[PDB]
Amino acid sequence: EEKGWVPVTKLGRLVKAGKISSIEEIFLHSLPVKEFQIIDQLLPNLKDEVMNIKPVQKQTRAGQRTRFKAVVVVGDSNGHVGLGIKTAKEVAGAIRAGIIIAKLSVIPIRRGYWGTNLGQPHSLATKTSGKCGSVSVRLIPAPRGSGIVASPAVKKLMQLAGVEDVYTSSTGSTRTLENTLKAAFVAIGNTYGFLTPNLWEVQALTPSPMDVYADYATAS
Amino acid sequence: EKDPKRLFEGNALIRRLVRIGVLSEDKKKLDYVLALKVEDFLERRLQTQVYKLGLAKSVHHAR
Amino acid sequence: GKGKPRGLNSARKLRVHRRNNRWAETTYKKRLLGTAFKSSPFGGSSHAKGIVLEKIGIESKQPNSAIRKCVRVQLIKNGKKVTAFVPNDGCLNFVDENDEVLLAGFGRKGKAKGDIPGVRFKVVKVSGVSLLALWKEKKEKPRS
Amino acid sequence: MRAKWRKKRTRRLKRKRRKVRARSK
Amino acid sequence: GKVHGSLARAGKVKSQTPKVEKQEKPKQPKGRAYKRLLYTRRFVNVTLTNGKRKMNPSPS
Amino acid sequence: KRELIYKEEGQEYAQITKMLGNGRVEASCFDGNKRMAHIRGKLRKKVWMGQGDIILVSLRDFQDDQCDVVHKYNLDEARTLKNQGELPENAKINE
RNA sequence: CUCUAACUAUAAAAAUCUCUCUUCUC
RNA sequence: ACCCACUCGGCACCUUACGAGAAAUCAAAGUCUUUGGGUUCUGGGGGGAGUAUGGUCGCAAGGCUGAAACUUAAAGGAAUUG
RNA sequence: UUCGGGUCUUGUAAUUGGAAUGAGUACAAUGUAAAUACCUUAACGAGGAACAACUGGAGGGCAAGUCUGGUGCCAGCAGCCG
Ligand SMILES: [Mg+2]
Ligand SMILES: [Mg+2]
Ligand SMILES: [Mg+2]
Ligand SMILES: [Mg+2]
Ligand SMILES: [Mg+2]
Ligand SMILES: [Mg+2]
Ligand SMILES: [Mg+2]
Ligand SMILES: [Mg+2]
Ligand SMILES: [Mg+2]
Ligand SMILES: [Mg+2]
Ligand SMILES: [Mg+2]
Repeated sequence: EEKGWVPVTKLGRLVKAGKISSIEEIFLHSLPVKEFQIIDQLLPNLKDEVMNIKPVQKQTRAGQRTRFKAVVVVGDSNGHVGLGIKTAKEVAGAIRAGIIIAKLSVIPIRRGYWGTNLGQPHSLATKTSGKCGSVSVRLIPAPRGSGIVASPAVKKLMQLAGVEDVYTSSTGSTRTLENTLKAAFVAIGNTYGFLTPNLWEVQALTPSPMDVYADYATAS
Repeated sequence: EKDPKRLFEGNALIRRLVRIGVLSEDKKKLDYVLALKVEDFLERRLQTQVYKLGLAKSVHHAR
Repeated sequence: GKGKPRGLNSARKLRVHRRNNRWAETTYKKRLLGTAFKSSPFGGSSHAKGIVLEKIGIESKQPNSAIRKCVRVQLIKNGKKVTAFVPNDGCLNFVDENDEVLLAGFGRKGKAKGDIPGVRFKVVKVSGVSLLALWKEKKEKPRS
Repeated sequence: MRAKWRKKRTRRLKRKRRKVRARSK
Repeated sequence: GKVHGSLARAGKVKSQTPKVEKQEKPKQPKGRAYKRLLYTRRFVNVTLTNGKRKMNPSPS
Repeated sequence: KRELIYKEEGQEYAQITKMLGNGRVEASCFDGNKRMAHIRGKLRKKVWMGQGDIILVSLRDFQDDQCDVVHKYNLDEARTLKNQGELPENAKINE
């Protein structure tokens, strides 16, 4: 675990300099991420749960050659989710690369209220859907304490989200796991991508961090 | 809110739950009574309350 | 779009649309045609007793290879003749042709199961006593 | 099989049975 | 040779199995005691934390 | 050279009358019968058969008419058998 | 920032095909 | 009669997804889980079979209407690699 | 330095003892039209506490064995794949 990490991708340089307080200043400005050490540094306690190691095959002139596709979901149960599907000949290498991919694609979500807002919102803020292949997933907010009503895979996704309660409904052939997980992840990520009526005010568009701190990037 | 059926049946529910004491005396709001985490109702079993009062010494004994 | 009748005063056409579309799924059609009684030697019955004629051994299907010990039987409640499988390995010797046998369903709602073709019926009780009891030697056939 | 010829066989059977019925009456 | 006996014996392997007799079998506790004992076995007398629970492990 | 298989009071030697499809065969059995036999597994596509051969066939003790092939003789063992007299010799088969 | 041209020409015959299909987490 | 520019209507075409689907692809096969413009008609796994019979029209071939008993764990779509 | 304290905690012997009571008995009464049955309750009434928990399953769906012995596409199992 040699934390050398020469910083490519100027943002990461800033992350090394400690000039980014949180990934908020990333997500607020839609800053792309390429190095997983950044998401390692900002969110300190990612937990991963590999969902499936699907064997995948191809036909050459001499027999069948096989890889494995790992579908691993990452999160911290505090409003940060990510999904990584990645394939490799070795299972361990596949799962490590999937961890990297999922860590890169971390997505923040909008935990809302079923009604009569109280401390620490429990459910989502809006019914939200997603689609992958024919897997069409739907998430409807839940009264507090109703728990996560979902399929095993979606249930693990929601627990990694930190949402303690949400109703789900999926149509299509959810027998496949990669499509179901991707669609549910897209749906949970669309929560912010939906104008919630408690947000009339148009903000003054605070300067981007890598703009105000472009000096410290690209160490000559 | 303030619906007389709501105000009466929900208040009776709170009264029963605080008479049994599964719900705390601060969370009497008809909203906290929606999440109980089934362990709480187990905690008010006779054997559990005996052991917390003593007399039990490895609950199965009390059982 | 969605080319089904949709006016506020279109109850009849849509209801009869359903009334005609329901004739496609098999369970509903079987239920109302009454074919569970004319066909299906079990007259809507979960169980029925019959008298054995002989002990035929039915050949398995293609990928499997075995010769499963079944038994023919003529039922009493309607008189029709049918085969029935004998589970629980040590029980063909328990058949004793010309003895009453209580047949039940065979796990596939009147359809042949797995690798045993031409038969859809289990065997649970023979000579009053249970095949499961006979196979594990908890009770014996009185041998009337 | 090619459904054209299966239908042709079926119609041949129809013709034979209709001729039999006509001879019966 | 190819077959020791005549095929289709209708319950063959039953007759040729070697019979064995139940040993003394100390009475396992049943009911509440069974649940207590199993819980003690699994989670407070924890045996393998090396990843898999792998309980009832094959002796090897 | 394998030793020929004898009959053990429950199987008998038969002459293939004709060849039937789907693993069936008609066997003139040397007991005064024209029985019907099946291709026992472990032999289906591992040992081929045909019209005009000699096969050991095991009879089903509960169902008489049907029986199953067990072992066939390769133009040497069956002639030996007819030499001892395990089989009636009135059935003459020579190419 | 002015542009609308070049071309070739073969069909002989050829049907059929047995087992045995199964194993990825650290 | 052409050239230009504009417009109305039809057979169509090209680029593209920002929408759609399973995908081939579609500028409609979009405006669909953010499910609702009006409407008729079709289908519920595949064989049996568009077959049996009953009608019904026809000189005739046959057309329309149209199942079951039973059997089966697949048939099928699209693209991918050999 | 051979050790070896067992320095920190777990179980393994499945041996040994101090307490408790029900299921069955059963004086009596209560219960009941009469009654048993229930609630009490005298005296009994547990060591292997023989006062003995069966029913299904252990490749996948699906918690749980790639331990042992036997059969060797036979016996069979298998709701589907096998
Ligand atoms: Mg056979
Ligand atoms: Mg159909
Ligand atoms: Mg057809
Ligand atoms: Mg007609
Ligand atoms: Mg195709
Ligand atoms: Mg007992
Ligand atoms: Mg058992
Ligand atoms: Mg077993
Ligand atoms: Mg398991
Ligand atoms: Mg073994
Ligand atoms: Mg079993």
